[PDB]
Amino acid sequence: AGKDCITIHSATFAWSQESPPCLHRINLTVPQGCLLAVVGPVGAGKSSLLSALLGELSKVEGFVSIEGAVAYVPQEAWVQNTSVVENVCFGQELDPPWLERVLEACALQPDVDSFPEGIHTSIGMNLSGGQKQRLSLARAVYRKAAVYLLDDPLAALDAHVGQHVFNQVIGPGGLLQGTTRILVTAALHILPQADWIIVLANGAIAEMGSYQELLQRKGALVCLLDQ
Repeated sequence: AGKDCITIHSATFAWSQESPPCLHRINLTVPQGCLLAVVGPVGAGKSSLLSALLGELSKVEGFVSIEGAVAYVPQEAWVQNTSVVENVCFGQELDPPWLERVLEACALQPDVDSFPEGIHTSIGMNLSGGQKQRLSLARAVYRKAAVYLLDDPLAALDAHVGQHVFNQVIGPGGLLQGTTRILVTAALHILPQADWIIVLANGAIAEMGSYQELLQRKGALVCLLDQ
């Protein structure tokens, strides 16, 4: 097995110390460099799991350790009023070859070609929801982080663009192939591509295994697939 990257240790989280826990005694370590899929019904706490890893919740009990720099792509993206390149860079030092690669892998090169000033076009110009979401992911990919928390960033994108983005940045061999990716995803076509799958039920872990492990076993993942 691979290096321990993220360790979650007897960890219970809530929105405030006084609020009842929203995440119940998480006990899980994510190996380094793996694509882990977080899945479950709506309200199962998948979103809050990423927020807990960002330190945004009050930890009632337990310990959390993450190895390396952490990038985050929210579910609802939003861009600062700026040129395209300075949204992807976001204070990162500009690398024209690497920036082109990222905008490519995030399926943004047609669109920036379309713009009047290209990558220097201020937004400024109105952007679709898919464009903001891909620009958001590009910003995290550009950071060259070691851990990526992805809160279903490719949900609203249309299938081929969503395929384009997932294949090129998130999946096997993508731009983030050496990184540890925690991917919350309502979409279940990518699950054969993940190394590990985590299933959540009411803020707790119900199942964990590979795709066909959790398929042979007809339980929480298979119940969710037929839903």
